[PDB]
Amino acid sequence: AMGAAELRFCNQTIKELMSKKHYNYNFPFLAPVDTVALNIPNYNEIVKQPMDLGTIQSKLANNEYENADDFEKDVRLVFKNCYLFNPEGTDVNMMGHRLEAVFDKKWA
Repeated sequence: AMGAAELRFCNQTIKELMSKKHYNYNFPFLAPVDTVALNIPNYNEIVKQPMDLGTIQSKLANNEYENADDFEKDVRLVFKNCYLFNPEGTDVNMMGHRLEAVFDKKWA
């Protein structure tokens, strides 16, 4: 697993993305996609791997990431999956870009 200092930073980062400070645009990403509610039955077979912020937090807590780059890859996957299913200009697409910008600022 990643070193202690990077683990702390990644924990802070995922908590930031999930924070109530961003409640108006992180809600689509906190938990697994509701494929029934969204009428996207083949979602899991289309995306490379499904992912959500809560699962990233749980994977981090179980020491699943070898380094912080691997943590970043899962964050990017959340947003890649967003844009694959939500066209540019739509509400959820824009929320994804806004939350990804929060990540980019923290990660820079």
